[PDB]
Amino acid sequence: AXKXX
Amino acid sequence: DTNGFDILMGQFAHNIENIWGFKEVVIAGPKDYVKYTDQYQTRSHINFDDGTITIETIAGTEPAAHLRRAIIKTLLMGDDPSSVDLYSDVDDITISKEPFLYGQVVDNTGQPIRWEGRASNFADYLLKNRLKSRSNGLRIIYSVTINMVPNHLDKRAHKYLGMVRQASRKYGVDESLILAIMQTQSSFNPYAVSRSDALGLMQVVQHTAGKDVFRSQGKSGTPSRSFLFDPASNIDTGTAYLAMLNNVYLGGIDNPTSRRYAVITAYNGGAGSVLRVFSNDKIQAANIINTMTPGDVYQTLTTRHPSAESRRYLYKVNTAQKSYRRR
Ligand SMILES: *C(=O)[C@@H](C)O[C@@H]1[C@@H](NC(C)=O)[C@@H]2OC[C@@H](O2)[C@H]1O[C@@H]1O[C@H](CO)[C@@H](O)[C@H](O)[C@H]1NC(C)=O
Repeated sequence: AXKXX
Repeated sequence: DTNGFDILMGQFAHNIENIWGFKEVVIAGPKDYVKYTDQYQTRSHINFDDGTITIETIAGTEPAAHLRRAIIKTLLMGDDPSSVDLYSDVDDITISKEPFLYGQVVDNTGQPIRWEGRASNFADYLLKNRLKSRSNGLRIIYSVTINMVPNHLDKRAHKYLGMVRQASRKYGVDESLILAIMQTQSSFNPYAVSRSDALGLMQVVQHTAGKDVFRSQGKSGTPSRSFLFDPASNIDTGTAYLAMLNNVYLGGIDNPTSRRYAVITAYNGGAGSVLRVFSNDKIQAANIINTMTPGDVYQTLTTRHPSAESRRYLYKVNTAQKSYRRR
């Protein structure tokens, strides 16, 4: 649960 | 290149911050489709757990028209995880005769939406009758919210049942386990991406699990991003890792139900982290698990695994697997 880096 | 992706991701988050504010940065996640358009002024958010679609704009001029296009475009967007960049503001060409959301949302009439006219009329209703406002502290954000049908999750899981069925025959992994994992990992979201690089419906990390499955299947290297955003491939790869974790990594656990608990936790946190809960010596760890009851193994993992995620994971998959088990 919401990126990426 | 991963470094290129990490850079763009950094750039993407910053571009949202500048326009929306740090406290308004919403990014796509395993269970959340988020797409920015209009030079980041407009965003579309599908929350798959809660069954809601939220479309927002912070454009100072003609807010309603911005929402209108984002509403229509989201409702009719095609099922194409491979093509769309949820970390760009570029407006992908996505319209489809069979929209991804088709049957998962109904309009003001209670009708499913697969064409621009109904979508457009439904967008007017929402703008005229469900339009909300709130502030940044600096600017007004305008939004409409759409609730998905009550069984939106069953409908999504329906797309993949055949793929699960096959994967289950192919590897000897229960259909109910596979479903419980994809439902818990992604809520059947084909666009799923995590902060820790998990990709797709079953949320596969390329360099760990994806690599290991490729070894058993007699391949060298790594599953590609595009391979894992193909649902049948993703579901086949994820199911193989469950078979691999059971057979090879956690193979020294004798009680099959204990081993199932260990495999569910391991899928998420790695097989080593699961064994290390019991001992730093992988054999001695399995031997310790073998002197316990399955309920105790379950209880140990759900309360003493290092990671709060992996701990919560075991509980959530186990509960879910019950619901899929009958049939
Ligand atoms: C959000 O719903 C979930 C799916 O994502 C989890 C989550 N962790 C949390 C909330 O604590 C966070 O968001 C992306 C990742 O971290 C993700 O967990 C990762 O799930 C996969 C399973 O395919 C693991 O293999 C990853 O290693 C795991 N990340 C970890 C434990 O480093």
